[PDB]
Amino acid sequence: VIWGTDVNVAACKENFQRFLQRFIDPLYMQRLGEINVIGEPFLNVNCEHIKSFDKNLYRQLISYPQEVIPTFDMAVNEIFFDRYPDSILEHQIQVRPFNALKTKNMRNLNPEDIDQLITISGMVIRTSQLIPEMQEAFFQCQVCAHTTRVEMDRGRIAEPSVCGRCHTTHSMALIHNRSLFSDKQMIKLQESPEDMPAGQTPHTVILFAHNDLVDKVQPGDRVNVTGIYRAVPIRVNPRVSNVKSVYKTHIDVIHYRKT
Amino acid sequence: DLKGHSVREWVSMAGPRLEIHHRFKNFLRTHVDSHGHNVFKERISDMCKENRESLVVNYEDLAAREHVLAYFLPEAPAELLQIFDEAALEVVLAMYPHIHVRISHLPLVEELRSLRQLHLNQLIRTSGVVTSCTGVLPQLSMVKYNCNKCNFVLGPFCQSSCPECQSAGPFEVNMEETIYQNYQRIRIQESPGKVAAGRLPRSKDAILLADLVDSCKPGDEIELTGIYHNNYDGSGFPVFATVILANHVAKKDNKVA
Amino acid sequence: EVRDEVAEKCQKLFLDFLEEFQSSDGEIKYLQLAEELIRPERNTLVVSFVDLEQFNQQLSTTIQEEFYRVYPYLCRALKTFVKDRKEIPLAKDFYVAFQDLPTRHKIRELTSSRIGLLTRISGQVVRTHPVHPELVSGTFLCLDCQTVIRDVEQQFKYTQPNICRNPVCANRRRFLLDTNKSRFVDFQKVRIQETQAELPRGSIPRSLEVILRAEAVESAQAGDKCDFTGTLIVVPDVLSYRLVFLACCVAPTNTAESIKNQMTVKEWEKVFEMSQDKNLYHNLCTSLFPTIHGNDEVKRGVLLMLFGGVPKTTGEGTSLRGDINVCIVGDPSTAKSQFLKHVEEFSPRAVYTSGKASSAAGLTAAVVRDEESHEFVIEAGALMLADNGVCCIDEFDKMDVRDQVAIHEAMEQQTISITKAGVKATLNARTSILAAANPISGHYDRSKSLKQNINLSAPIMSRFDLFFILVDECNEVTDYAIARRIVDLHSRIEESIDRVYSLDDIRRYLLFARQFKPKISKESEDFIVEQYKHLRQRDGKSSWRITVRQLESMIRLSEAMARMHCCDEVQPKHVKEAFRLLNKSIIRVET
Ligand SMILES: Nc1ncnc2c1ncn2[C@@H]1O[C@H](COP(=O)(O)OP(=O)(O)OP(=O)(O)O)[C@@H](O)[C@H]1O
Ligand SMILES: [Mg+2]
Ligand SMILES: [Zn+2]
Ligand SMILES: [Zn+2]
Ligand SMILES: [Zn+2]
Repeated sequence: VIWGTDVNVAACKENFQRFLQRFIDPLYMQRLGEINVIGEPFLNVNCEHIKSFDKNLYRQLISYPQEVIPTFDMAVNEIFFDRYPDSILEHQIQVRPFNALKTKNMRNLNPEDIDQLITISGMVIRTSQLIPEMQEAFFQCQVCAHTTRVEMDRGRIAEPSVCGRCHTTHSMALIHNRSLFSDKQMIKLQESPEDMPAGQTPHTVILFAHNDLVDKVQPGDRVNVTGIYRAVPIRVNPRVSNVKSVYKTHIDVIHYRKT
Repeated sequence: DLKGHSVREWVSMAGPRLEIHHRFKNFLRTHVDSHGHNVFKERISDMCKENRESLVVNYEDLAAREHVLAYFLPEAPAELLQIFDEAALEVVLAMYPHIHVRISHLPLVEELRSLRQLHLNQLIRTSGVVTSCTGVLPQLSMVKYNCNKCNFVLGPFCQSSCPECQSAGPFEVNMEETIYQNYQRIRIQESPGKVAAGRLPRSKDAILLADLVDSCKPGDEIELTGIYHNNYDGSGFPVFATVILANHVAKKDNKVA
Repeated sequence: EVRDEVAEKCQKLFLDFLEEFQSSDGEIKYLQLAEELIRPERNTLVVSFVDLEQFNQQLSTTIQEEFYRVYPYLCRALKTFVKDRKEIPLAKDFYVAFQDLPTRHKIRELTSSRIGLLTRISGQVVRTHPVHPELVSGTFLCLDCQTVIRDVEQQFKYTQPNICRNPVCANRRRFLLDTNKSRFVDFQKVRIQETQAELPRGSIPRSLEVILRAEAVESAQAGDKCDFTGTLIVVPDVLSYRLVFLACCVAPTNTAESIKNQMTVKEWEKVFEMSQDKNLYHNLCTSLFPTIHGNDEVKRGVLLMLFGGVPKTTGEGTSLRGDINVCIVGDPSTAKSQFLKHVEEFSPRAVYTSGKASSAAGLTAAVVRDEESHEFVIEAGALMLADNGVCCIDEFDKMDVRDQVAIHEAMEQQTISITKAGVKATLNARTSILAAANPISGHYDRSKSLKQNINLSAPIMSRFDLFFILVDECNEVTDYAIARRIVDLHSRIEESIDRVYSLDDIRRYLLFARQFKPKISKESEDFIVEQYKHLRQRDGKSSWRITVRQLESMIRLSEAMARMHCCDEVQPKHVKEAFRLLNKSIIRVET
């Protein structure tokens, strides 16, 4: 297993692929055919189906959503390469599980759920325009025009500070359009009000739809969102690498359930 | 001499520059004209009668006699104009211990619609109708602030939280520039009857300085010669507005002639 | 000193496309386009994307993929192509304007993946900023070493030189700008939004800012619908970024023969039947208005408004109205809003709104400071959005004085010239207007003149072609029948409607009928003259008198009723019915 997890790549894949084929209300194969017809490369799944089929896999899913989901896609794509083995798709199928652990007491959420999937009912309040976030930054020396690229430099970008051809001083400046970007939509959502017992201070959270699943919820819509709880440091200053001991937290959405 | 690679570059060369300056300095006395009156010497006396520091030069005279200087003049507006201004100042101080030169009789007259980016940063003449004017504004000054605790300079700030590090310090002026150290702004449009059918009349702005302070009134038709060129404006970084630096202004008497 | 061989290869093949590819005749069309481009105020060269795909499919696909990367090379190849061909002025900017791209995307489809690559899109303009010169090739010089840092291209922000051109000096912070030497180009910011057709119901459109340059600067105007070819691009803003679509070419958003050929056989047969169908007049009104009882003259007038007469431009350049303006004054309830809603629901280009609308646009174009930039922007109102369309305005009695005068200017002129704060512009708006109002004191006093019944100014009364009065009759039979219609609608949740012609078939017929331009037969001319003699002889007493404006509405109505049957000439049948509608519309003072 990968370190720190009870997760085997092959065994979990076969268990998931078994769940896709073998199931009782087999619908996953039917919507796969619908996906093969339509071409929509996503497979939204009620996680409680996996719980009923395999509580351990469901438990394994909740513990390691980020680790386990790529295996789930791998299992589904091979199934798509089995049934309708030849086809055309701009990208292969994906999976967006949901409705797993109704920890709808958003005002009661602990750091124990960090990096574990959770589903919550609430009303989106505010949104924003899609943020094109760099993933590979094209660069080129000012002096001799020596082009180059830096690819996924851990969020920040590493300034070359020296050319590659002439090897002059800091001359490799980023090229915006030539660089590679991905869409990222920020959303702020409030706790569902009727679910709050006291409601003395309604709880609010942030969301991030990355590269896809963007603008699918307009403001004010009461939906059940399922995604990966996340916490990240905050630099005390952008200039300095020091960070706070506290950790601002957000959700990277995996699935939206309109309601 | 002439026949370089670019006229702006060629006049920028010191050799041809001082050659042209001496040739125009020669022209500031030798141009006695067919009348044989030392026309420049008359104007120097006339200007020094009241110290008006503004000479009227016919482009025909430069084209006829100097030719090369006049031909480079639209291609080298600022450079040759300062060559004329410095030459005239020397003659004024010699004869009558700054002097500005205004070029007139430009062969080609244009319309506001007619002018385009091809004529950008060039002297050109046109006839329009003044739509509005203002006062002689004191000064336009652009300020750029070196950041407090980072290697950054903030952009120009027109006058009349560093984006790199967000330093809250007061910052230090890395560089400052002043332009139009005393100036009146006006607007001119296409004259009535010259409108291109249902098109709205075009409009342009003319900036005038002590060379042409308050030379007109709003609502008048005038023939103006000036440098159709780009410049900043009072507004992240300040916008670049294309204007006509008024070099020579002529009225249109009676509005119909 | 680094060359992109893909760009060199693309430039060469594109230059080959300019100087070898040719029309069906076998002549280099682009030489002729370049020959026309030598004129002043002519720098953008049109290019057909399908043509260069035929010349080299790889070249078109590579250009499509790397459009922003290769585009400067295209301009450079255009410069080489055009400079030697003729006595072009030595250095004026030149641009390549693309077209013939099938990949027309919705605004929802734009992504980071689409940055740089070319694409076509279509939307509706919202607000247009003033034109502004923008530096493209910055020319700088360090203050210390005084070496000219030449041609530092700025990525749409105040990007100073990174370091001195002199390797010895590293001042790094005091690069003074050369005003004249720096290259410039005029850019205009414009906001566009999703068209209503693409827009899902109740969904907020994806607003998009775009940049317009060269001839594209003034190509489109505020509030109009247009198609744009170009590419999306990030722009840094206060490592933040935001997207803007730079459109190289701007085109409008989409003849009887071409329509009928493009029209499918079944659609052609139905429309052909519909044109042949006599009594389509009443049948269409019944189908268009299922949940309506009586008041068919209103249904008649609206249908004529939907068709509208042929516009005419005189030899003096004076435009003459093709569409019309119709108003309704009715007691409380009485389906006026229902009339407008059905019209808006059926018709694309039909926009609903209210005179109580407190928008800063005021239903029309407005000049307003940018919320962020603080510059004034010509923000289009819903009337401008309905250009060559219809506006279903509610609360027309309760309009504002500012809207009232501006609207009066618009219908009088068919255009609006807006000028304030130095900014000035004019916009065409040939839009049918459906005014909905209620009588003063709620109920219509038929014993009092229409001027007493409504607050609208006389010029508003004059410029409106028709006025329909709705009154709450005590007649129980109408009251019973309306209740029967309503309750059947509610009880028979669907199927209560009786659409003898489907709304798409109705719309298709109107589109094809709109392709026609019916003319006035000399028979109809004297017939129209004879009708107005009766109207003039009638001389009201009418709530309003009879000027030439009544005749102008009559001829426009007759053209519409000629358009109803798709006949290329007007007949007396159209005229007499038009006289019947207007003459019946004249409500005499019942004192
Ligand atoms: N003559 C009529 N025939 C059929 N239905 C009618 C008629 N008059 C009114 N109705 C019904 O009246 C209902 C309510 O009227 P509605 O709300 O449309 O009025 P309105 O024209 O907006 O009124 P107002 O603007 O004066 O307040 C509508 O659903 C319509 O069905
Ligand atoms: Mg109503
Ligand atoms: Zn280099
Ligand atoms: Zn700083
Ligand atoms: Zn230096």
